[PDB]
Amino acid sequence: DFEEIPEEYLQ
Amino acid sequence: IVEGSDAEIGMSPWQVMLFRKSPQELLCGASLISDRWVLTAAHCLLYPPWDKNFTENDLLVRIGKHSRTRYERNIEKISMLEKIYIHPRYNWRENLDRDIALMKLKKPVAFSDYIHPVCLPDRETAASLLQAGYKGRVTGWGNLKETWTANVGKGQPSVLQVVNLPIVERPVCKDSTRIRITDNMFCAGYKPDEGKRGDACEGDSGGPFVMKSPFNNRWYQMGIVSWGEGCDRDGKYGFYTHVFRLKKWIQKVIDQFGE
Amino acid sequence: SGEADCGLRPLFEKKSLEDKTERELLESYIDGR
Ligand SMILES: COC(=O)[C@H](Cc1ccccc1)NC(=O)[C@@H](NC(=O)[C@H](Cc1ccccc1)NC(=O)CCCNC(=N)N)[C@H](C)O
Repeated sequence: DFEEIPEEYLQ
Repeated sequence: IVEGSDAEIGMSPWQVMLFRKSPQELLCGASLISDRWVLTAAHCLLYPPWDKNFTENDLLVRIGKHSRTRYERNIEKISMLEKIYIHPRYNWRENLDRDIALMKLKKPVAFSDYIHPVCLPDRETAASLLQAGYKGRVTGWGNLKETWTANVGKGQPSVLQVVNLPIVERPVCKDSTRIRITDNMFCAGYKPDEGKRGDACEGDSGGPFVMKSPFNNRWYQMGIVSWGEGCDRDGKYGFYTHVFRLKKWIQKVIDQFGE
Repeated sequence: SGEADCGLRPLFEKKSLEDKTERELLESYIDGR
């Protein structure tokens, strides 16, 4: 898969 | 990108990445054309026969990438969408005619050695460059081979793939397909006499197809990655949305709207 | 379209450098010579 990304990028 | 080659750092600072939040996945390509405007095929966002009808709060645009999977921190930049503008006459039922879409970033993107906009052509650049035989360049993170039951290796790019493909003459495109061609869509790829190979492929949709102008040392987006039958198959070519033709729309949407 | 210097890459055009395949493109326009 893909490397998790900064949660903030889901607002 | 079938039989392509790995890009290089900053070789296409305009290639954007349509990233789906949940599931987390690669949707398609795109193009930074302005600091706050991205470009894409219409089918990455709309496709009734497959249930695609994404809304802005369902996507992410990753710019500065190079790595399909990593999360290049302090290099790439992730942006959220404000609106999705698709061409009103987008025809999904038979041939994805007018396969183009404009995305508007909730906020602007800053430029760096890896995030730079691509230019949209004019009639004169179109006239000089858009000619059968000339070569444009396609870059993207989609498939390396056409889904074949018998192919070994579960492959898809490590990093951003790049390939150069020649423009073919409209009659040749038309006699190769049984799909109804259209003024808003051209084709590229080697012909059976050249023997060579290469192509765009599944996952590559929405990607730029640029050309560099020798009269000004400038990169120009001549097309958008769109459709084809199979990937890299004999006597077959790939089709790109003629960006210049639909160019009136683009600017109609851009000028006094999302500014 | 806030661009001003579109199509110009910072790591090549702007620093006068070429890439592994540019000249292929630039030679397709019938010829390099
Ligand atoms: C044998 O080929 C086929 O049956 C159909 C022909 C078709 C084309 C346009 C519209 C309807 C049907 N081809 C595909 O579905 C091909 N898909 C595609 O070409 C999809 C667009 C698409 C999405 C959904 C549905 C249809 C078409 N786009 C892409 O793969 C983008 C890169 C260009 N493709 C390429 N060189 N093969 C696949 C790679 O073979």
